This record gives sequence, structure tokens and C-alpha cells, in this order.
Amino acid sequence: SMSVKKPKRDDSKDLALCSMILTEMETHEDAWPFLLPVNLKLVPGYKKVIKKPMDFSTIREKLSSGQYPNLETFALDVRLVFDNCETFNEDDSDIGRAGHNMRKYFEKKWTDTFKVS
Ligand SMILES: CCCOc1ccn2c(C(C)=O)cc(-c3ccccc3S(C)(=O)=O)c2c1
Repeated sequence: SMSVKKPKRDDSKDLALCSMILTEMETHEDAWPFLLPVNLKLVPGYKKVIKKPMDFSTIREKLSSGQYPNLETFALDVRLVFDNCETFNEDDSDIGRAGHNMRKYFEKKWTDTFKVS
């Protein structure tokens, strides 16, 4: 509260560390569905059904331009990518499998970098 400061984690490395996580995502073999925005012209359903589209390129642009206030906002956009993927794609599809794999991959790097670290 007023004039009573809580201790706070050192956030000075967060930008570099999120950038490094994103680079590892962008170069994973199973990242191919997520590199660009889902093509709204070519993909029926998508626009209407997926209210907040997100992809790795859009995350990268945001990260590079100071549009994430903090590391939690970045993780929310990453998770949004995989939550969209599950909403639109069957688990059994190649895209659907890719998403489950990428999510697992992300959440372990997240824990190892910030939470269990
Ligand atoms: C023309 C039918 C293609 O339908 C889809 C439906 C969904 N997706 C996704 C996701 C994440 O839901 C991703 C793609 C896709 C797949 C291969 C190459 C390019 C794309 S994309 C990101 O340009 O739409 C893609 C393509």
C-alpha cells in the first residue's frame, strides 16, 4: 500500500529472455503453422470464430516495438496462439498436433527460465 513497498523480482533481463524463448519457438520444426497470421482470405471460419488471432510474427513485432508491458503479457499472447489452434483444429490434425507440441515446448522453457529459476 501507500509508502509500503513490496519486494519485487528483478525484471531487467525479461526482454532478452522472452526474445530468446521466441527465437527458439520460431526455429522449432513444428512452428510452421504459427510463423504468420492465419490467412483470413483463404481460411473459412477463422475470422468469425477466432476473435483474437495471434501468431509468432505478430508477437515478434510487438516485442520489438515495446508493446508488452511485462513478461506476463508476452506469455498470454504465446498461449493465445495455442488456444486458438485448439479452438480451430482437430487434435488429430497435423496442425493440431503441432500446437500441442509447441505449447509443451513453450511452457517448459517458461518454467525453466522464470518460475523454476
Ligand atoms: C486453405 C486451407 C488452410 O487452412 C488452414 C487453417 C488453419 N491454419 C493454421 C492455424 C494455426 O490454424 C495455420 C495454417 C497454415 C498452415 C500452413 C501454412 C500456412 C498456414 S497460415 C498461418 O498461412 O494460414 C493454417 C491453414
